Amino acid sequence: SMVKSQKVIDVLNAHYNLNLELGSVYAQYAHIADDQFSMPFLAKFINDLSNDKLGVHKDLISEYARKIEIPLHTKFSVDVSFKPTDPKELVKHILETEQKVRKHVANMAKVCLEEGDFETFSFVKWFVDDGIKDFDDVRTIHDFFENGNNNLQVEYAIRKYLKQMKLE
Amino acid sequence: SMVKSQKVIDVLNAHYNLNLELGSVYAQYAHIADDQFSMPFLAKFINDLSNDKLGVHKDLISEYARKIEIPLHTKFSVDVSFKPTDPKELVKHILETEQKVRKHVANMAKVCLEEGDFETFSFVKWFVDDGIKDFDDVRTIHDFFENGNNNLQVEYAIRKYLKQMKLE
Amino acid sequence: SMVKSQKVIDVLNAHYNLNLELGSVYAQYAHIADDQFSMPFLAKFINDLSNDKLGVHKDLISEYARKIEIPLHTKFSVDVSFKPTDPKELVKHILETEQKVRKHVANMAKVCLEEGDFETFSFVKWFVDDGIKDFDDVRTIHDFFENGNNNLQVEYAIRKYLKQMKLE
Amino acid sequence: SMVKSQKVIDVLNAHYNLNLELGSVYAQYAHIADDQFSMPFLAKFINDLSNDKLGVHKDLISEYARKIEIPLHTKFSVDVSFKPTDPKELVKHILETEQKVRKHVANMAKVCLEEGDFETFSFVKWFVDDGIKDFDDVRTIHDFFENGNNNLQVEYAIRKYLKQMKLE
Amino acid sequence: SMVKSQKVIDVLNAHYNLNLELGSVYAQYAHIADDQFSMPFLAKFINDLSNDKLGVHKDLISEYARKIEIPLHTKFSVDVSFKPTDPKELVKHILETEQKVRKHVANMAKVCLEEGDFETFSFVKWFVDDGIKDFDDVRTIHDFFENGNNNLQVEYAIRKYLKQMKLE
Amino acid sequence: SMVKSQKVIDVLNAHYNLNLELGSVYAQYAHIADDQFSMPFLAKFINDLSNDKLGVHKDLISEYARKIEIPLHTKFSVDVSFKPTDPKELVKHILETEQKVRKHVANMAKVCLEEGDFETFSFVKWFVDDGIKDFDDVRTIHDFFENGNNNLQVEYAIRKYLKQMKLE
Ligand SMILES: [Cl-]
Ligand SMILES: [Cl-]
Ligand SMILES: [Cl-]
Ligand SMILES: [Cl-]
Ligand SMILES: [Cl-]
Ligand SMILES: [Cl-]
Ligand SMILES: [Cl-]
Ligand SMILES: [Cl-]
Ligand SMILES: [Cl-]
Ligand SMILES: [Cl-]
Ligand SMILES: [Cl-]
Ligand SMILES: [Cl-]
Ligand SMILES: [Cl-]
Ligand SMILES: [Cl-]
Ligand SMILES: [Cl-]
Ligand SMILES: [Cl-]
Ligand SMILES: [Cl-]
Ligand SMILES: [Cl-]
Ligand SMILES: [Fe+3]
Ligand SMILES: [Fe+3]
Ligand SMILES: [Fe+3]
Ligand SMILES: [Fe+3]
Ligand SMILES: [Fe+3]
Ligand SMILES: [Fe+3]
Ligand SMILES: [Fe+3]
Ligand SMILES: [Fe+3]
Ligand SMILES: [Fe+3]
Ligand SMILES: [Fe+3]
Ligand SMILES: [Fe+3]
Ligand SMILES: [Fe+3]
Ligand SMILES: [Fe+3]
Ligand SMILES: [Fe+3]
Ligand SMILES: [Fe+3]
Ligand SMILES: [Fe+3]
Ligand SMILES: [Fe+3]
Ligand SMILES: [Fe+3]
Ligand SMILES: [Fe+3]
Ligand SMILES: [Fe+3]
Repeated sequence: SMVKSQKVIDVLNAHYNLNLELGSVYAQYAHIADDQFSMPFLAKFINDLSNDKLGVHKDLISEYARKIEIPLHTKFSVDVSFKPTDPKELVKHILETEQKVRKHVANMAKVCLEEGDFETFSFVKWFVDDGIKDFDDVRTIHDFFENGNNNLQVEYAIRKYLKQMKLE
Repeated sequence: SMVKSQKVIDVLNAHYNLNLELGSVYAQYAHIADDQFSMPFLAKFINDLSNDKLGVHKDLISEYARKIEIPLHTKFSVDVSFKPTDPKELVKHILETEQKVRKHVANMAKVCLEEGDFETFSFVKWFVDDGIKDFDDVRTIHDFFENGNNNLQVEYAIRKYLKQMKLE
Repeated sequence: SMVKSQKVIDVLNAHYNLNLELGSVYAQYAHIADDQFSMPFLAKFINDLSNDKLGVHKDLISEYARKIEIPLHTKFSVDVSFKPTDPKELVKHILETEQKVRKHVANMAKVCLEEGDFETFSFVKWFVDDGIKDFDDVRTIHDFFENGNNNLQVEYAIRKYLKQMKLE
Repeated sequence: SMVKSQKVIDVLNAHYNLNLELGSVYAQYAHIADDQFSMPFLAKFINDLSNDKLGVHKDLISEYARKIEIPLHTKFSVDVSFKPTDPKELVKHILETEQKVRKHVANMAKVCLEEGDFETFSFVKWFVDDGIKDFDDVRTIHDFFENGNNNLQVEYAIRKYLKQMKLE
Repeated sequence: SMVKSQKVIDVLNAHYNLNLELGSVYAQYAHIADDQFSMPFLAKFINDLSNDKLGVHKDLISEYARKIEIPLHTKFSVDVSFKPTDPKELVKHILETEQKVRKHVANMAKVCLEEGDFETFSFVKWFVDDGIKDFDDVRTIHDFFENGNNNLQVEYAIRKYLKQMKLE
Repeated sequence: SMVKSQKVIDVLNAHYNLNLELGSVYAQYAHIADDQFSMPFLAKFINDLSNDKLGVHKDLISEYARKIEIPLHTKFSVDVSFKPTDPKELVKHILETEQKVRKHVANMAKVCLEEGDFETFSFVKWFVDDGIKDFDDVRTIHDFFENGNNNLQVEYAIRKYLKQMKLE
């Protein structure tokens, strides 16, 4: 009677796999930030985003899938081809990816409401709120570049932003 | 003059991608352990293995690749199709996968010595030692099944093993 | 029966003297950094490199030479003639010198393996690992210059890097 | 595929048994030091060497043998016939025995490399490094005799050396 | 006038060598427990028995031999051929060996009284009391097998017994 | 107007290079003390003297040279050929070298006064006072040999002297 609809099963499966995929993609972006641009604090910020998708984000979804007793299957592929010309272009690309994440998460909420799945509608709220927060954090990093003159100044701003994020 | 050989670049790239791939695969195995077999402590053990491949293992390799200034590229695919009939079969499959990891790591050391790359030969020692340790941990879990009569007894043994591992 | 080969004796003697020589050379480079460029935090970084070659590096080698009972003799000369035009050129010159150190250390490992001297092969691992770490630290300082616009910004980045190194 | 070669199995078995054998032999040497020469601090030093061979050394090998799943069998015999005329001759005999241990350990490393057994090659490094350290400790005790005039002076030097060893 | 009889000298020499011999034998039994039966807590219990024979037991005897100024000589051989079919058979074999130890120790006390050697009669009391205690500990482990249904249950009981022994 | 005379520039340059030279020479003497004479506490004393010349002594001079804005250049050579027959001869040779250091430092003070360079005259006072203190410490070690009968007794006296020096 609490048997979940296939539409809900599909959006949860898609979003589980998206976090594994994007977590792996973002790990390569963090590598690029340090390897190509010599910006290790930008790399730390991107690696924190990667770690959240590869860890908490996917862990929460599979945990919840088990509670509501739906099938979950892992299938995705990664082939990171993006070649940014400069670090701001890398951050803008990540920003545009987080905008897609916000869209995916909104569609999850929409489908849950359509199906009257209030359990999953409530579960998805965490991703709605985290979607806008991650997007806003990335856009702050992006706007450092447009407020500065060189990568060392941006690195300084990122290092302090990271400390501030850890102080909740 | 410290320009690394393509053979070394290739084995490091392969092993970086293998850890991302296997980390994602093992996360689905941990899900199966809890979802299908209702063995959450077995799932915790497998999830710890997953977290190490998705975290420390790949992080160490990309970090080292940047120091020696080699190209690193992310490309892999995951499609978890394994359907174990019982939890011991799942653990045995993981054991056989860790045996392949030991082989891959041995081949890395072999190729480094062939190329006279003592920097990378020394780096790889961490994976040699961790390869045998992970394999041995998995085989201990496997031998719990052959020493017990039901999954609850095994769960008890795993929970205590995990505490013991955390006490280094 | 554990009488060491002349080839091993020679590479250890050469590397002992190289650290005394380079330690003295780097002390003059640190002086130049402060005296000519008014970059005292760059000078601190270079002086730390000097202190390690003049201290730990040479101390470890002579200590080990005594254990394996080989002759050790001190003979080297220093005449620091390098006149950098700017501080990045100074750091690049140090980077190229650390690249030579990596080559010398690799040759030590190669000769130990050729002679079946596993005692010294294991001893040399410390210098292999320290070679790549020192090189990477210097290259980080170098890349500060290419990420910044003036020496004060670089000084800021070096001061923070030094704090980070002291926090292991 | 990680099935270990008989040559590696043999050197590990030999070295396990050698540590049990030498540990028992050295316990009798420690007895001689106190019983015949009335040098209880020399006896403490020798008993510490005995305890390490009978304890940590053999424990590490059997532990590792189980991980790599090789056969291990115990067979050795002890018949301590050495009759030193004075305590320096006893210490020199131990020194010559530790020189044989260094040779045995080097042969283990050599055989591991020949077989491409990097797991065991890495395991053996602990014994390479401990071989030279034990040898050097014994030779320090030996050189006390050639720096002193009577056994009480040597006993004083040994007691302080032991304190120093315990302060790592 | 306190010159000890040859009969007492012989039983002390025999018991010194027996502890070295049995300590080495029991170390192989502990290996079997873990290697063949995958019972690491049974192995810990047996290794503790081994450590006591190789350590305290033999150390006490040689210490005492020196005080009473008797000759002590080390000669024994070990060739562990026992192949238990299951872990209870291994523990029963150890139990029967500790029964022989109790007999040997009783004979030591008997011979001391015959010779009027009250010094050694009092010394031997420690081994009389430890003989029955070790025997009783082993028999408790043995009776775990006959109270349980599988090795995991026994392992649980042994782990708790070991904690209890450490709480004196 | 505070432009320093060439005579002062020369004595400071000479004394900077002398400390690098002697620091390197004394490091080889410390090696000889341990390697040839098996006197590790004598080696510690000599190594402390070496460390002071290679560290504080040269660091103070280059620091001061930068403040008064004089040229400083590094050029020296080391070829340690001294072959002492016994450890007292080694210590006497060091004593005679510290006597030369006292002469060099006195000449520095003399030249500063001649030139009316009170800044450098005051700076040099630290080396005047340290010159006599180092000389006196070395002569105390030397007089241990003439108060003792063997190297172990001297080693004892040096170890206690070193503790006393560390208690200021
Ligand atoms: Cl850039
Ligand atoms: Cl852009
Ligand atoms: Cl820039
Ligand atoms: Cl099941
Ligand atoms: Cl199976
Ligand atoms: Cl079950
Ligand atoms: Cl400049
Ligand atoms: Cl440049
Ligand atoms: Cl500038
Ligand atoms: Cl004597
Ligand atoms: Cl001798
Ligand atoms: Cl004497
Ligand atoms: Cl069984
Ligand atoms: Cl039985
Ligand atoms: Cl069972
Ligand atoms: Cl001498
Ligand atoms: Cl003299
Ligand atoms: Cl002497
Ligand atoms: Fe659940
Ligand atoms: Fe997030
Ligand atoms: Fe977040
Ligand atoms: Fe890097
Ligand atoms: Fe290591
Ligand atoms: Fe791992
Ligand atoms: Fe691990
Ligand atoms: Fe030494
Ligand atoms: Fe270093
Ligand atoms: Fe370093
Ligand atoms: Fe094991
Ligand atoms: Fe040892
Ligand atoms: Fe040791
Ligand atoms: Fe005694
Ligand atoms: Fe009593
Ligand atoms: Fe006992
Ligand atoms: Fe006991
Ligand atoms: Fe200055
Ligand atoms: Fe001084
Ligand atoms: Fe001083």
